[PDB]
Amino acid sequence: KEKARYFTFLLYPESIPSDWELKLETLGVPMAISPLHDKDKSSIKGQKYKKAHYHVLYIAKNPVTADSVRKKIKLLLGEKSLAMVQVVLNVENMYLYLTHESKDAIAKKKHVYDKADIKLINNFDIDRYVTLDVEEKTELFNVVVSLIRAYTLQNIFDLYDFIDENGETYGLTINLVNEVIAGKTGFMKLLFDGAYQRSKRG
Amino acid sequence: KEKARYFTFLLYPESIPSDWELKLETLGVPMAISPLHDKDKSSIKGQKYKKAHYHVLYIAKNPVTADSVRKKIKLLLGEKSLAMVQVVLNVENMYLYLTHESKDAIAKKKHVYDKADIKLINNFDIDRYVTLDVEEKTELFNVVVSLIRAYTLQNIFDLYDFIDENGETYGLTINLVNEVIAGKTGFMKLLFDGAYQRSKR
Amino acid sequence: KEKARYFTFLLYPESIPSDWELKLETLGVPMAISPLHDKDKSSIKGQKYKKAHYHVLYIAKNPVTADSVRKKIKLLLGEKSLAMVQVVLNVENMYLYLTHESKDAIAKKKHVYDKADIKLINNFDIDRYVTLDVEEKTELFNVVVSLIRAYTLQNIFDLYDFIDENGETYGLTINLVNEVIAGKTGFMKLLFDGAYQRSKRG
Amino acid sequence: KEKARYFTFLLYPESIPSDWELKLETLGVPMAISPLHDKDKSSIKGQKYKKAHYHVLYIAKNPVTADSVRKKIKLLLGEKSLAMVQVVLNVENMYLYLTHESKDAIAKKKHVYDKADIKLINNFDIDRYVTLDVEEKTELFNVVVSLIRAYTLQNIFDLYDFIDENGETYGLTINLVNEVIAGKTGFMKLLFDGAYQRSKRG
Amino acid sequence: KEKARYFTFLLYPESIPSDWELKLETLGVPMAISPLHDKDKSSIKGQKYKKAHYHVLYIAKNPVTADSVRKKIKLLLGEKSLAMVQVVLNVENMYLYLTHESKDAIAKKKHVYDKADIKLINNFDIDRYVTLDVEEKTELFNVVVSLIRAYTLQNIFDLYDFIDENGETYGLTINLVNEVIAGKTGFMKLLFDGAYQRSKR
Amino acid sequence: KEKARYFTFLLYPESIPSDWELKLETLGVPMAISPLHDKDKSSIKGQKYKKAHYHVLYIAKNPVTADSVRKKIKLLLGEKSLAMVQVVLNVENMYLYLTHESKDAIAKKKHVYDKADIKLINNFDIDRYVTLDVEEKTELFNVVVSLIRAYTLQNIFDLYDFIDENGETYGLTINLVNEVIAGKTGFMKLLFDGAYQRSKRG
Ligand SMILES: [Cl-]
Ligand SMILES: [Cl-]
Ligand SMILES: [Cl-]
Ligand SMILES: [Cl-]
Ligand SMILES: [Cl-]
Ligand SMILES: [Cl-]
Ligand SMILES: [Mg+2]
Ligand SMILES: [Mg+2]
Ligand SMILES: [Mn+2]
Ligand SMILES: [Mn+2]
Ligand SMILES: [Mn+2]
Ligand SMILES: [Mn+2]
Ligand SMILES: [Mn+2]
Ligand SMILES: [Mn+2]
Repeated sequence: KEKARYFTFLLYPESIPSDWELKLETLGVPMAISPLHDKDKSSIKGQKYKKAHYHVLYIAKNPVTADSVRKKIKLLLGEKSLAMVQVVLNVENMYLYLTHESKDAIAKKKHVYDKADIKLINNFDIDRYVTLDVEEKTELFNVVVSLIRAYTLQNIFDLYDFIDENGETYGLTINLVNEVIAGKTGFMKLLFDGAYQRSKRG
Repeated sequence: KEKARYFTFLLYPESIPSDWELKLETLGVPMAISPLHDKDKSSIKGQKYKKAHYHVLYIAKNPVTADSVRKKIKLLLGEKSLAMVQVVLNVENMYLYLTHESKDAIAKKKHVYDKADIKLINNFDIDRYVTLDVEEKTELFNVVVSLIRAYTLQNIFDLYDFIDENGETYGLTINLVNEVIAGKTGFMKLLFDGAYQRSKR
Repeated sequence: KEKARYFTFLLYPESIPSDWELKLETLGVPMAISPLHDKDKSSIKGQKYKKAHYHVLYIAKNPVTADSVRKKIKLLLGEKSLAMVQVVLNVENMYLYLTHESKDAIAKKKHVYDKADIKLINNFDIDRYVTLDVEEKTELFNVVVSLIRAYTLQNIFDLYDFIDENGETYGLTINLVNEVIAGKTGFMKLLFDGAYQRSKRG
Repeated sequence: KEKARYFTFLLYPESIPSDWELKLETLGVPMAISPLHDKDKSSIKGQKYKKAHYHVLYIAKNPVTADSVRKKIKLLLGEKSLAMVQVVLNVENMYLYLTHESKDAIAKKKHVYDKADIKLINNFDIDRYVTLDVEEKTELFNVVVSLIRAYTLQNIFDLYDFIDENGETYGLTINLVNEVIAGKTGFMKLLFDGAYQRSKRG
Repeated sequence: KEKARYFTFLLYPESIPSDWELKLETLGVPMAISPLHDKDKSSIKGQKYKKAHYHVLYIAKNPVTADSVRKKIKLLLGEKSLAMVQVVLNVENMYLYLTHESKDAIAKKKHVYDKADIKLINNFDIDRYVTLDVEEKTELFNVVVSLIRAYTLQNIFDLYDFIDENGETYGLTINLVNEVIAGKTGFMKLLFDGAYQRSKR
Repeated sequence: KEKARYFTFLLYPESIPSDWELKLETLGVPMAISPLHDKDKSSIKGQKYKKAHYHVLYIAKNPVTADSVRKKIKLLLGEKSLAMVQVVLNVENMYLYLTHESKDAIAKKKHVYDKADIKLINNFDIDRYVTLDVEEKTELFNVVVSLIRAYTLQNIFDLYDFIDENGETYGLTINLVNEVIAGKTGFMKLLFDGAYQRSKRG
């Protein structure tokens, strides 16, 4: 009865309608689908590859429960397309996993698939699910502060422009600055005020 | 044993009272009804269109079974007014399907109807069934930021005007902008300040 | 555990002290007591008229746990004084539902009682509790935004004046505007700023 | 194991040190003590008044549990000065009760004692424990809004001054305005802005 | 079976090592120690003062029994260094009692000692044990409001200066003002605005 | 139910897969694993050396329930993989306590292990988690206030410069100031305003 937003499960071509992809789209939910996993080293006796399958990365809008997600997929594709739906405890790791390009896949030397074969439904983008921890945010925010003093950046445009240029040096991007300074605009306003009247003293 | 909030079914003019619209209101649930579907291409040979039908989007007050809604409207409109009572997994998708403007219907290249011929029963509003996730909100917020920098938008009126013109290009509307910037006005005030004094330089 | 402000439960005359109506008042909470329910057309059909009971509409000062309400009144009016407490999704309904004048009690046609026999403890006043849902609040807020743009309203006085005149056209009132813009003053300030400098451009 | 801030209990002169009052003071906690209840109509056979007693209104700093409050008083005054400590479910009603001047006391016609005999420890003031409900606050806030428009009050001093004069007409005081506009200063700033530029248009 | 956080006991110079202060630090708990009490009036006839003693305010890391602390400091300072080990119900009261400046000690008109002769072990700070309740905070906030109106205080520096002078009259200090106005700066900004434009009229 | 970010629990080699160190990494959470605890001088004195075990210092991204951590790792490393999970009051301690170099393990003299054998998963870095308590934060904030008054510091740049010079005298650093004034920018703005207009008065 746990409730989460990130889920994963398998679909096999053998028990899904041909237009399954367009159907999954009608759910309005964002999804990542693996290249076809058709070259997975099996370890059954005398079997080279596993039964071919897709991995689906599925992110619900609000915390729901695995079972709810399962009945939804069953109703959509047929009661015979789904048995189990794990909750994903690490979206990044599991996104990489789709192409077996994650740390645990790399170490197990699993077959690597093609990024270009991944299917993105409903504007899914992994970039939106990897988000800073609290300490990274603190860390980056302090970097932002030293940038603003170091360069007497008078306002957010000036900061933005500076990031456009020198961003990589400091590990920063436009979107990352936005995530970093969220909830801290009061503090930002102190900084730009400071920068503003400093520049006026020169 | 399966309960749900959102449902859908077909209604046939040929076998419903002529004041059905009104009757469905006695029900006390929101509903969207398609324009009359009288131009759905027929596969049956020698016949251009299917028998005219309405599609009904039905929104129960609390999770109920499909059968309950079957009876509710047989008892309302008569035993032979009801085909294809299904549960609905994405209200917005189905609502757009009433005029064949969902991705899937466009996909199957079905015939487009007039969104104006839709009927809303019991103050049904589609916008009340659709909402952004956190990620979409962050996404759209970043778009709004780039718009503001790209065009040196000095204040929310200028942003609004810009949306009025170019909104569709960027996936934005007035009400969506309002939903996107809620809770972030401090940040907005940082952007307009910057735009303002940039324009002055 | 669910918390809330609006509650309801039943009281059985045969096991509440005879001065109960004054013990309850002792809580400082506003409540609404129903006329005495002596004509509940037997739900089992055991003996025509269902037992002598009351309906209480109870309004916690702060948000609290149902269970806490029981206790509070079990420790107040005796051990088997009250039955099962509900939270209340819709104040207005569970209210009219007190004389069986809710749209469900007439739809289910139930003995219609009298408003007179209603008891209003601690200034309880049904109107005070009629509130906007989240969606209505969003809806009205967007209306307010379009008004402000449409008429270049420069500040809250100008908005207020406009509502005084054309308020009904748009479903608005002074007090409703106040309820709608609560918690959104920052956004309001964005709008008036915009209106202000727009009017200055011509 | 409930946790609350408001408690009450009895002390009888016969089992408390003479300087009990100064001792209760050493607890740092605010307290209201009843005039001596020595004329309480008993209903034991052949007994005119009850054993004389004090009522103590006791408000802890943070939610604690009855038992904790009891052991504290026991350790302070002796294990023989306290048996039970009810949690107070209505401070106002119970404050009045000290002099039997509450609605439930008045109706039971209990002996009325002298306000002047009440003992206030550690700056106890009932005024600080009676606070507005949510709807009263809303109500008063809307009144404040109409005052500000009606009189084009340009800032909080002007509002304050107006309250000094006409406050009673509208049910307002300085401290009450403060309680009403708490958490709403953003809204206040909209109003005064409005008032300010309105006065400039005349 | 009774556990507590705050304790107190007597220590006697005559029967403690001469580096006791240091030893009590090996304990790893905050502590306040009174100045030497060597002027406590004696009721015993022919003797002016009681045998010099220190009062120790002891603050356990977690709720412990009185006996535990008895042993802890017998084992530390020797079996005969320990009288009057009590639990403490109001840390601030006891801390003020170390110099006989609590209400009760003033009440019993006891002898006042020098607050400067107090010793703090393990960075013990009394201000960390004292805090305002919600009601006191509201009270003091209203006082701060009246001060601001009464004196047309235009900004927080002016308020601060005023507190420096007249603070005690109103029960206020710099750090207390800071505790009182936390979370209410928006309101403060309303007051200074008003003061500002009042002074201009 | 208690929520938190810092946690710790033990792992028994004999019932965790042999690639556990890489299953854990799979969680994206930073943790710190102790050198292998093979020398816990038998607490019962049953058989000199206590069973072979590990100590894990685990750092949830968001605040969560202990129980959820178990599950997470029971579903991760097997059913009897881990023992009893503690929340952690002091990060720094339960850390050093990993090689028994906490001030309590030496005070209780316990087998001192080696830092080398420590395992730092997902960039876990003890320093990043050393935080200010509420009291220290209040304390430092008041210091910052007196600095601002004492030197009429007009804005955050001036404060920052002052800290660059005299910071150590007062126990302050750029990053510490940032941590101290977080959530208090409104108050900061009061102070700089005051400093600003003071400097203008002479
Ligand atoms: Cl933000
Ligand atoms: Cl907002
Ligand atoms: Cl508000
Ligand atoms: Cl406030
Ligand atoms: Cl603050
Ligand atoms: Cl901040
Ligand atoms: Mg919506
Ligand atoms: Mg304190
Ligand atoms: Mn696979
Ligand atoms: Mn159709
Ligand atoms: Mn009834
Ligand atoms: Mn009495
Ligand atoms: Mn003494
Ligand atoms: Mn160990």
